[PDB]
Amino acid sequence: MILDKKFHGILDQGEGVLIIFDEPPVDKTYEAALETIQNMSKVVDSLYNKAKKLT
Amino acid sequence: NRHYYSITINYRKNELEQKMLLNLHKKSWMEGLTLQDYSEHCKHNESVVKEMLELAK
Amino acid sequence: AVQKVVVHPLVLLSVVDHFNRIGKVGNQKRVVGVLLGSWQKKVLDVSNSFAVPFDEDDKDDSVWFLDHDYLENMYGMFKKVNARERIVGWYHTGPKLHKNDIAINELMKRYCPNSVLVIIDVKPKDLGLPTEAYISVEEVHDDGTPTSKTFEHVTSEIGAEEAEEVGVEHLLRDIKDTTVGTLSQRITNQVHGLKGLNSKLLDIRSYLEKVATGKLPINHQIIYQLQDVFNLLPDVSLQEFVKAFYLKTNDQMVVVYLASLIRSVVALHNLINNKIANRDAEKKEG
Repeated sequence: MILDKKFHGILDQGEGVLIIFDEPPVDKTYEAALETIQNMSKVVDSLYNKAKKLT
Repeated sequence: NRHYYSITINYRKNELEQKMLLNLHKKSWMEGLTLQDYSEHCKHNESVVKEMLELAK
Repeated sequence: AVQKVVVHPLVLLSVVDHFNRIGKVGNQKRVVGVLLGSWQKKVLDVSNSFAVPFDEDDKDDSVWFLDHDYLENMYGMFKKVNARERIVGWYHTGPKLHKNDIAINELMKRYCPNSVLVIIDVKPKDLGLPTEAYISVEEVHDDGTPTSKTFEHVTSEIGAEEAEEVGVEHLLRDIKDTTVGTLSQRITNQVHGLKGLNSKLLDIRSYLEKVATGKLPINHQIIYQLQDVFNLLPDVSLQEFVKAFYLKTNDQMVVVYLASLIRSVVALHNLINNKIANRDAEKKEG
């Protein structure tokens, strides 16, 4: 069920320590990464345009 | 314009009115102790502004 | 009763008029005027007011001069032209609070309802808020001192309704609005330190002096709560706030990424045009 990720938790064998944690800022890193990836295409295409207009 | 006309208009200001009204207006755009509502937004940067930053993105 | 009040610049500009029509007297003592507003609503609102002659004595401080007839006439005509505003209280331009002010306010305490007292300065050298709203009420004293009129500080704000903002903005053409950005924010972030500096320096000195060197038991008891507030922050080691600093610095990193990326986007058109326009202009030059 943890592998199914229906909830937040992790098991243990020897120690038997149960740890529960969550990560609220989900929408931040996603949109940030999307912005980076999208802008990469812009910069690369710009490099293509400059390489075309120069050499 | 027939049998009718107008006259120019100018103002006058001294140092007293200038300083008083300027200070009063600046204070009107400011706070009482001025340290009050600053730290509020400073601590609201992690709550309010964040959503506005998300929308901005 | 009243949590906060609204004071319009018009009355203080009427005080500017009081400093206007003086005409070089050589007396220029405190002048008591009559403030008008709406006591109907919970929040107090000041529209306009008038002026009444007020004189005192050099030696004897118990001397105060008012006028009932002039007050009833002015308020009568003002009520005749405008029924949306009535009497509330009075105000003085004196920087210091005289003992006779309780007797001066006692009149309007009898004839009129409870009056609010406003203290301002004759010379606008004060950087802080010039207007302090003081409500007049009778509070039970803890020390057991006889019941007397006590002035309690009430928070206030300086604002205008509709046209007054336009009038002020037009007459000034100097001051700037909020204008979110670099300079508007950094100006505050600079001068605010001085705003606290001059005030605190003007306060804690006279405080330190009058505490040890002085008398007339003004009930220092509240100042133990003052010092208590000063002790509410026992030099936190920030060890618990480390994660908060991490989150804040993370947000700072977000600002870094956003800035760099956006500026990188803006650089496109510039670093295109700077080439394609120049080479075409140069090749088509001759």
